[PDB]
Amino acid sequence: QVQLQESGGGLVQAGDSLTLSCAVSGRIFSTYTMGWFRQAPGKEREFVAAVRWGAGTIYYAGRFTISRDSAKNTVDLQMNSTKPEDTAVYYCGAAYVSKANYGSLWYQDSRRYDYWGQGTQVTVSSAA
Amino acid sequence: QVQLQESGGGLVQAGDSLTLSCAVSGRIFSTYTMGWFRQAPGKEREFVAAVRWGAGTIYYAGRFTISRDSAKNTVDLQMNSTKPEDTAVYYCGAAYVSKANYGSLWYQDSRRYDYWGQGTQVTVSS
Amino acid sequence: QVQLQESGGGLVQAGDSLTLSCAVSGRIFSTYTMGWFRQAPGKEREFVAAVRWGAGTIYYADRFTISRDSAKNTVDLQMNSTKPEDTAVYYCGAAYVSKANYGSLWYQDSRRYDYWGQGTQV
Amino acid sequence: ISGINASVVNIQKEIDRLNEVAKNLNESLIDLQELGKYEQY
Amino acid sequence: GDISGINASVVNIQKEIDRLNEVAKNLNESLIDLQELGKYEQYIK
Amino acid sequence: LGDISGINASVVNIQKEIDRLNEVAKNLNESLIDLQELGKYEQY
Ligand SMILES: [Cl-]
Repeated sequence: QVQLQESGGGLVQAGDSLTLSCAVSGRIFSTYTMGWFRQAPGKEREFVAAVRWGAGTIYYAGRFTISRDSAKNTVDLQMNSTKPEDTAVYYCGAAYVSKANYGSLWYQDSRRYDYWGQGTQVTVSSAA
Repeated sequence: QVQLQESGGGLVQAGDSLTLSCAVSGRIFSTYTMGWFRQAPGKEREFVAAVRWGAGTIYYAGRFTISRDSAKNTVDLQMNSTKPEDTAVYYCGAAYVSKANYGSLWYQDSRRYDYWGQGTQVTVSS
Repeated sequence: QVQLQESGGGLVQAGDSLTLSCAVSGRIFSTYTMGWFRQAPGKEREFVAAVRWGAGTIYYADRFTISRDSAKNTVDLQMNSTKPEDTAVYYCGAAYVSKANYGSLWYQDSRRYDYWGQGTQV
Repeated sequence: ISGINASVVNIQKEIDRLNEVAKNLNESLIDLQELGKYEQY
Repeated sequence: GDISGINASVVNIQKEIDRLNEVAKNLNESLIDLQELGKYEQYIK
Repeated sequence: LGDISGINASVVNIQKEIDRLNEVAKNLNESLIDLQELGKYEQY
């Protein structure tokens, strides 16, 4: 049983960086995988990155860096050089064991996750 | 686990129908499969029918109808137009997750089930 | 879920026999495998023998006798004809289910065990 | 030639067998994954 | 005597084996996490 | 000549790969079965 809490979203000037954070509460085990997804206007939920909680193995879909702090029980998504395409609602999810039995790319499929945060809006402004 | 309580057996005249019932108690999960088996004198335990608790998928060995009521938490075996060869002890069993790793017909193998009702005699006469 | 306590070690002159014992506490299940390992100073944990708790199947490294008492919940290692190379700390370990998915000889690999006693020196 | 053709047919039968095993293992594995969400530690 | 259809069937069979190797690795990965999680579960008989 | 000897060698190799996968399948099932046996005693 885990609960997820996103934070760090909001307005950001294009070209600037932004860091999202997901606070994991409850019983985390080494088998957990945390994934960041984004939902942009008119598109489907897009996989961004994932990290295996125990070993720290990382998977990407360039401009984004995922990391987890197992002391503080957080997963962070650093967005570098934000672009207007980055405006979206970002979601943190957790799969409590590997679902690779569904395929090697299982962690890119939101249906394979078991717990979800509430989502945080990121809006990239291109104003001068 | 789950507990199974059979009822509804007994003596029945051939051609009449009889309904066996298995009342399921405890922690039932969608992964359960419930099966009806029977044991007549001089034969071995025979698979009759099974139903997946969550999805409701049904498997047969068409005079017998299996069904499960997830409101009342029961599994029923309706025996229509009984014949004397249907005389046997009938058993309700439950498998707590799919044992398909033993083969695609695993649900016919009474060793694959984890919990059992006590069994009730059905006697089809004259 | 189980705790392991070794006993029966100490000093022995070569050629003498010795019996080690491992007291299992907690909830043991038939899926368990109990193994005896030994670690001499500065070297790595070496497999000696294992037994499957339910069926009682026994495995040896390819002089030692392993057995388990499921009444008293112990696993015993009888060491016959002691030799100087047998000097080590001996460890009782438990794997709570089969790790055969790692290979058919998985029970020889101490990394596949889940619970460990503190060891008894021979 | 015909010993090789027969070996190919037999091998494909062995492959079919292993595909069914994999499907069955997965089905059983999925139920343990589903149940594991309700587990006490 | 297909002469060369045998080379092709062997090539195809090896592709099926490649697939089964991938499936087997993936099943093992999932099985390993259930084993790791199972060490902390309460089992009472 | 060299054609047949090439095909036999591929068949021999394929059968060795199948043998290993049979062992893998058997070993995966042995581990899965132990998890099934214990899981009925788990508290939910
Ligand atoms: Cl390892």
